[PDB]
Amino acid sequence: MRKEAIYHRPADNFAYAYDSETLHLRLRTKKDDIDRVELLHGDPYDWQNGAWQFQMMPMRKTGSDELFDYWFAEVKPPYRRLRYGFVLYSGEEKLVYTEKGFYFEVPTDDTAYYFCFPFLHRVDLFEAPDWVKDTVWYQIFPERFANGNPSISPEGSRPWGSEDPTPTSFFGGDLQGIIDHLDYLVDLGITGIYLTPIFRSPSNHKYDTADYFEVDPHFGDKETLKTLIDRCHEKGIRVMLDAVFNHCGYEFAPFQDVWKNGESSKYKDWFHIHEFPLQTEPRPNYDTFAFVPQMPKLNTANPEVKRYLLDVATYWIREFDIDGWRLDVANEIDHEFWREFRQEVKALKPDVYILGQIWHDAMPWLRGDQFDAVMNYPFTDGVLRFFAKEEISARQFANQMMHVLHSYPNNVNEAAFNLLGSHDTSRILTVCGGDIRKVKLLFLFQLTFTGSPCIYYGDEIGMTGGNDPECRKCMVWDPMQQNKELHQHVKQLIALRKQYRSLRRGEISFLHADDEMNYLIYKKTDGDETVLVIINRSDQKADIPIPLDARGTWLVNLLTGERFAAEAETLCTSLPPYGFVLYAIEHW
Amino acid sequence: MRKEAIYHRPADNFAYAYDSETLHLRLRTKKDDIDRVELLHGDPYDWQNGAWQFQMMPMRKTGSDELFDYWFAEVKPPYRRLRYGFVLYSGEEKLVYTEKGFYFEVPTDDTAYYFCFPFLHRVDLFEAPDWVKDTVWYQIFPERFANGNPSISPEGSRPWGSEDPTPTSFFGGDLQGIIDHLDYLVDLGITGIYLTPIFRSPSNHKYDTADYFEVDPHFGDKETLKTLIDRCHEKGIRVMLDAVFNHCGYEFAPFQDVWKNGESSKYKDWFHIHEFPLQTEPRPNYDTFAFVPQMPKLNTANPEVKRYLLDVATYWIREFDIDGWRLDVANEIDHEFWREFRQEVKALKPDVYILGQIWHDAMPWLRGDQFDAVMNYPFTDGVLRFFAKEEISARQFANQMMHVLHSYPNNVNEAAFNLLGSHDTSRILTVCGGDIRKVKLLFLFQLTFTGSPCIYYGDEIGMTGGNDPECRKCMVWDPMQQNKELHQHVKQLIALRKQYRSLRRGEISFLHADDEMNYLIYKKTDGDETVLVIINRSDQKADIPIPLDARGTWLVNLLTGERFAAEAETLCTSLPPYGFVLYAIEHW
Ligand SMILES: OC[C@H]1O[C@H](O[C@H]2[C@H](O)[C@@H](O)[C@@H](OC[C@H]3O[C@H](O)[C@H](O)[C@@H](O)[C@@H]3O)O[C@@H]2CO)[C@H](O)[C@@H](O)[C@@H]1O
Ligand SMILES: OC[C@H]1O[C@H](O[C@H]2[C@H](O)[C@@H](O)[C@@H](OC[C@H]3O[C@H](O)[C@H](O)[C@@H](O)[C@@H]3O)O[C@@H]2CO)[C@H](O)[C@@H](O)[C@@H]1O
Repeated sequence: MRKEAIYHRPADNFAYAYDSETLHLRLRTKKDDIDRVELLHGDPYDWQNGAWQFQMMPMRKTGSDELFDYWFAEVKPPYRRLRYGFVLYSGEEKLVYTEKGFYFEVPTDDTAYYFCFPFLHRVDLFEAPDWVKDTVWYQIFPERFANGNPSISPEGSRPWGSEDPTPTSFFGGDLQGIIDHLDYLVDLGITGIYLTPIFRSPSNHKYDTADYFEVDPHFGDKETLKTLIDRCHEKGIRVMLDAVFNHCGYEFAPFQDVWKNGESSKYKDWFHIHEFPLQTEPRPNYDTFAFVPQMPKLNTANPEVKRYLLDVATYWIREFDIDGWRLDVANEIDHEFWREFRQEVKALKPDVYILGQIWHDAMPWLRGDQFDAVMNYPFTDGVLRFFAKEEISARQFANQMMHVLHSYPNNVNEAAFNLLGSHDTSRILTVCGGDIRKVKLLFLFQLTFTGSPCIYYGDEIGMTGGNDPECRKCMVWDPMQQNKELHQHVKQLIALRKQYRSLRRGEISFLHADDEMNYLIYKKTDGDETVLVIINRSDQKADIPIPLDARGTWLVNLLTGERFAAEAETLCTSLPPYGFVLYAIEHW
Repeated sequence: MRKEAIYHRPADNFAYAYDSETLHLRLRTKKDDIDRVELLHGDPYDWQNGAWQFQMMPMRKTGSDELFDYWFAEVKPPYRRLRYGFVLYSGEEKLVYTEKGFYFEVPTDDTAYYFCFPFLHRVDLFEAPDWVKDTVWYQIFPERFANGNPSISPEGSRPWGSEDPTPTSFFGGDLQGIIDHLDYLVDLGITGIYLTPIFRSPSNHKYDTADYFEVDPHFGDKETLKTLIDRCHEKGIRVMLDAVFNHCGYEFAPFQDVWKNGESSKYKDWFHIHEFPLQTEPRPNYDTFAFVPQMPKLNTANPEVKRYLLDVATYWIREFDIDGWRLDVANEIDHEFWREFRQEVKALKPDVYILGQIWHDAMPWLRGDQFDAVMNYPFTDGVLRFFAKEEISARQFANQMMHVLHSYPNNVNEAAFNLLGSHDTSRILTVCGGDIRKVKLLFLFQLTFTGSPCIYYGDEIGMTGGNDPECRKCMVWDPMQQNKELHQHVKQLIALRKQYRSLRRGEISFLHADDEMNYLIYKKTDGDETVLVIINRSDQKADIPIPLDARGTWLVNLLTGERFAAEAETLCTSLPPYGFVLYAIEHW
């Protein structure tokens, strides 16, 4: 029992309101250092004789990362007010952790010793559109999906798929192409399309916005967008658009004016300009995305720039009915803006998925007053290092997955954007060194993990390539090229996910196999149903023992449909190289 | 090194923008475990020759508590963007602490391992009024200060000072009384007056409001309030009113109504009612302050309530130019509401001090989007447990002191409302058990601590009594009965506080004393100023040595005036029981 490692603080991941009456509490201890923990809790004003009235509830260890045990307790305070503490036991030896420090005995003559959650407010409750939890995304890079209309393909467009993607090449893909391949997506199981920037911009990626109210001429038109979205909506698909608000393009109307007028520009305060007139040599004299001259940072602090951006935001929702906004480099925009952004957006269309792009611990942006989710990169890094690269062991993977999960609140975790790759990364199959068997595992872990999974175009058919622009080759539409074992694999898994809530929203726990270096075993539970997953992460066959109690326990193979039961001597599966299996557990 | 004890989370007290180009980073470690710490930092996009240009800035240990060491670092990102990690040294052993975990050597092929502080936006910077940081408040209980206008006292009042008050007694205290005695305060040094509730309320404490827009008649009228405030302004004193928004009183018009027309009431949504019709037996079927039927909880999520309390907030400010609101039981009101509260208030009178009564860690209400400051109860707890009750040791008081301070951002601690007692706690003299010496040590530690200190009426003249109602006696105006020793003592200190910047805005640290059981040596510094204080929390004469490097060292007794130099053998200090001394330190 080492106090040095004990920790809890009343906010974010450690203390939060799950729903209106239930609030969850976490505690963190040294790995294996504690046996059991009990939450001390009671209404702040419940008193009898100079004694505070409390109840004791045991906490359950929900996971462990490299060097910490995480404990969980969910209490529905009688009057929505609560004061709590923790009683730690190490082989019957006890300790008392509170806001005022530790003690051998439980203080009861005042409540200032204890941590406090003053009151459960419905309006503060974190809440992300429920649908996203059941959705399964497919990110599209319009320029390279499908050229469904050549008349508007920019001059120079290379023959589709012909050569390798360069920073300045074009192939003529357009929104019409997407409308032209929607069934394909509807067949895969996709239920949401996330598109990358489409508003008019010089480049092929469109991350350097030219006009936030115009559909890039080469992609199509308002008329064309609407039909895309409506066609998607009738097919049961939601549409997410990308919003590059951190900065604009060199060609942004206002920026041009500041450049050709400088100090006297009607828009000098629209940017982060230090010296006049603007320069670029050696480096820019005005803040930019990184050090890119064509991407001058917008000043979201100016009431105008702010009004404008808020207009753009509501415009598209109000005029096209998109179901969400993906906002890149969002972590670089001030919280004050994001606070409004939500207010306005949510005022218009309540269940709009506001996904901010953040490449690090995003807790400050996931409290309920801003984004609904972020890009779960820790998930990405993890899954790849284990399944694809094979650089970390299974205990390590379980460690990092638990580490990222206990880092946020449960409801925030339920709406996490889980992707294995993107337009800014290498192609998952290329990371797998070309091993399809591995990619199969990624999708497997992806599609059984709680949250909102996203699939990068072509990763389901086996596309390959390095990192940007290499990961942006044209979609592959010829069957003789698109690895079908994967298609059916993905398609198959997407089906299971829709079928099993535990997969979509349940809790995850890792069972210790007799080799935490190549075999990974875990299960998903939403309290009602339970699915079990066993993976053989190695290039050899293996006989794996399923660690389950057999009393009234039945397992169902979700891939073959087969069924059977665990006896007074349960069994052990055995998969081939990179093999796997899913079992629905029944407790009769 | 103890990895499990090392900790850092990019937010709240650990990472925060101090100003518009300077941000603070803080790290936690097991006390004495780490030799040195260095902050590894650099701009997220400054790469050259394929290597991330990052620098190594050494960190400073600003204190420790029971179990930890706290390290500090001040950094100005060249482009207001920053990626960082921490490097720890213990002998030859090296650890690199990052968002992605511990490493035994600086990873450099990426910036993702590192903790991140995206951008420095002025709109996200924390800012409490500055005037507050040089103020010294005096808390008054209008009912017990002075019966300036005996024509409006309530029927039944007792001759001023007749006997010990009761929860229902009245001594006809009024606002005129305050005005009449302003000179007494102007003489003491008071530069800020905080008043408890003054709006219409059947009680003698007025915490159960009847009408937020009416000044209790027995206290005075709108007109009388102006003059008190206008007169206060010319004597250079700020005025702060106490607003009770968490709950109303049984006599509050809207509630009375619900109490007549149940579920049909046009106001049933201004409260937290569980079943209709309302009931108080066996217990109230509606949420109240604690379990007090007379105090119905307002539902600040309701749009009408919300708009109402906001108008009340800006009404008095707007028409009476008050200098700040002390918001009662603020931790039980939703965050969203406080966010409007600040928006509204600040747009009206930016320098309005927004103080919230939160009896526990309040990090969540102090991010700059809600409260400017809260009652620093931890302060009071430590201060009394050591100087008054003599329960904890000096070392303990020290840790407790650092523990709190390090749980908040330097700029937040800069505006803390540091009080020793209220109309809710007993009397400081009564807690010292009569010893005027101990109490005298309290004013000392209070008036040498950073923040905004406050003095309970009478404390400065030796008034006594137990916990509510006993602590709310009638202000002793008889010179034959008030304790003039303390008065001057207090008048003496507030003066030094005024002239010694380092005393109100400086950093604090505890010079390890020999008898780490009864002596306390600490100094205050703001970068230039440097005051040192030595206290003999003992009932015996003590010879206490001064731990200071004496190469160009000049001490200045801020009490006698005497000046002297420090020699190789650090000068020792002789002090009587419970004696004390403050020196000004000059390095030449
Ligand atoms: O300017 C050159 C590149 O611009 C565009 O890159 C986009 C990127 O595609 C988009 O996802 C986003 O990325 C945000 C992150 O960028 C880096 O990875 C930082 O480390 C991280 O802190 C950011 O959050 O924004 C950029 C800029 O618009 C083009 O897509 C890319 O092809 C160009 O090479
Ligand atoms: O009739 C009930 C009481 O009402 C008033 O009490 C005030 C109190 O003076 C004011 O500071 C504030 O206190 C809130 C705190 O109350 C307790 O101390 C809890 O331990 C703490 O957690 C709360 O934050 O609000 C109450 C209610 O108005 C009268 O002053 C008091 O005499 C009455 O008993």
